[PDB]
Amino acid sequence: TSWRSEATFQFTVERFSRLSESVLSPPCFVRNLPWKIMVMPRFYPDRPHQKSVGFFLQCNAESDSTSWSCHAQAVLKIINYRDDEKSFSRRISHLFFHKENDWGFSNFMAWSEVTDPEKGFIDDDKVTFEVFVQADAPHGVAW
Amino acid sequence: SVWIPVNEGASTSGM
Repeated sequence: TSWRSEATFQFTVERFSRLSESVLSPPCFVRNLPWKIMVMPRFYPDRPHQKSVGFFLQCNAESDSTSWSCHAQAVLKIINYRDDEKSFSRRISHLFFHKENDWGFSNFMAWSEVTDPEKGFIDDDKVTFEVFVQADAPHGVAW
Repeated sequence: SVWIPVNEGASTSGM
């Protein structure tokens, strides 16, 4: 159901090594709003050797409405395919709204580590991301 | 084991 308070969904990015810009999952509905996983390579000019995986949760970004807001908790996880006990996750808490409709980690993990076959996150050039999102009832959506 | 506090290093994407 769309109005559920929480959900866990995964997003697998294929040909991960070739990613150059943000890739987005299809929407997953929680608390009557659409949520997406956004993944992108990131780097900063002062640390050109430290390219990272950027990993964000995005809420209701297809809307340009300035009225909506939704506070959510989430666990942002990259799945270790070799050992499910070696997956890596980091927690967030954020009021989502138009000006800040995503939240997560620009420097989630080093790109060189996620793409290292020996580390267990990448297989057949595929990396799987997962979000467990626990959202509050939104405001500014229903009349 | 989950130890790192919520939001450590968190931000918007800037997109």
